[PDB]
Amino acid sequence: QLRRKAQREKFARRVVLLSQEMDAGLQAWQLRQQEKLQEEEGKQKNALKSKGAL
Amino acid sequence: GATFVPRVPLHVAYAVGEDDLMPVYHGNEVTPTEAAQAPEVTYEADEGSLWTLLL
Amino acid sequence: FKQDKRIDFSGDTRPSPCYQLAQRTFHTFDFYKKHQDAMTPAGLAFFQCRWDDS
Amino acid sequence: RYRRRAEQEARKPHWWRTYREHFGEESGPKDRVDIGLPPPKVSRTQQLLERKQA
Repeated sequence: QLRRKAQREKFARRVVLLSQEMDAGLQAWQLRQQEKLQEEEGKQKNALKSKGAL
Repeated sequence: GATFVPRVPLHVAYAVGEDDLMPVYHGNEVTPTEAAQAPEVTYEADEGSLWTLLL
Repeated sequence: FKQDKRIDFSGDTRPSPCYQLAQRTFHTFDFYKKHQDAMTPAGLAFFQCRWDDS
Repeated sequence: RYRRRAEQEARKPHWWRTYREHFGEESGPKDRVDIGLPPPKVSRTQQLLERKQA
């Protein structure tokens, strides 16, 4: 019983670890994308006005 | 980021002597000796004009 | 640069003898941001210079 | 003739790894922010005729 309680606990610990790291991975990617889409508009914010006109 | 097309002719010149004029062309090499004095400038506009020049 | 109405800017004004180097610190970018609407870039002439006795 | 046609080909944007790609074409395509003094207005037929005559 004792050693089985020990190793079942090891298994659980690791399921939690993996699941958590996967969610953290996906969060990180989404974050990175939103930041990118935001840099695209930062480009518009910084740009100088074109005085060329027809 | 930006490109301006140089519409107006700009003549910058340093006087190296009484008779001697050193031209500043875009890209030319000039010595600090000739730049020890203030330059003279030539470009043409009538008077309604308002200008700002920078070095 | 061409300007439309006569412009006076006190932030840009420098002391008359003005020998100090930190007093002259510049970004064409910020300068042109300040005066942008009234200022249109016109002529360009540049020269290349290296160390000499003087 | 071969030389000419060759360079003509070397300038087009091929779909495989090319010299231009790895060697830093200074960003390649750039969408210019043009702050100009507006392009001088001219009628072309006048120019063409005066030039033909000259």
